[PDB]
Amino acid sequence: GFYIRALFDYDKTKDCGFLSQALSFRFGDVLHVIDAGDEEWWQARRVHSDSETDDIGFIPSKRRVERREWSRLKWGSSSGSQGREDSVLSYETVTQMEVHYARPIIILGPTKDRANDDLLSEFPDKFGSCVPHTTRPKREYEIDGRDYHFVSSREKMEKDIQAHKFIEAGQYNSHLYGTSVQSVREVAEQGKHCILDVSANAVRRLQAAHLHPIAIFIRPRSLENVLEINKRITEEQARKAFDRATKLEQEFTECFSAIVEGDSFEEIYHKVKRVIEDLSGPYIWVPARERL
Repeated sequence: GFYIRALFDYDKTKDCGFLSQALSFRFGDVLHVIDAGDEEWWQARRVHSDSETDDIGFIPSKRRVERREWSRLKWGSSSGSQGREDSVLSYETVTQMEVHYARPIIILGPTKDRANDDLLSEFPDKFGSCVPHTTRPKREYEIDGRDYHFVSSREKMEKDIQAHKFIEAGQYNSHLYGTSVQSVREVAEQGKHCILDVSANAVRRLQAAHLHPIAIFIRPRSLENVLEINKRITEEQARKAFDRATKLEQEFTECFSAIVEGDSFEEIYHKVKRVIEDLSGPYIWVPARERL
């Protein structure tokens, strides 16, 4: 057969009370498909972190998932311009491969900064940050190659950016800053997980660089849940956080390695550590070339 990764949560029994041989699964689960000859239902079994064998069941095909989703909502204030392109996430084919580097880490969503700081502080021999580049002139107290890799020519960095040498870059106070593929690779090859403070946009570039990251989205269940996990912010900025999170999930779900939820930061932190443990390797699942 072959392997696919679920990009949505599925549980028919919980949803409508219908009992059947349909398998239930959650976002991120790797599924071993044994027979996908039928266009509507495929035979499969969930791949555990130990025992792949457990219960052969059936999962809805990509076709079936798409048909169901399109069947939902949609003149409603039509300006006459095209709307956002219809995109239905179902599954992604994947394959197992062995890696000899520590996977970089990208935590996203509310409290990601605290999670980053705590991992860096709690496990200094396992996690570290990479050295960023900047065109800003080096200050008296700064050290080239430690605080930043100071680039004398802004022209060169702009060229390097266009050449996609940075997984992420930007401008601040009229100067350029960026996290280079090479800086991340240096940390990764030394066997340390590189804690990255970048957007989900960086996942594709890291994948292209053969530095598959563990991208973890901390998903708030509601506005109130945000206040439960981050009780150091005003309810006003909590609204923003929740909306920013909703928009992040809408646009980058396919890039996430996992999604974690909790009633407290302590629960989230615990789950983050477990996800990293589960996906660190040596054997990991990456996108395959097979197409459904």
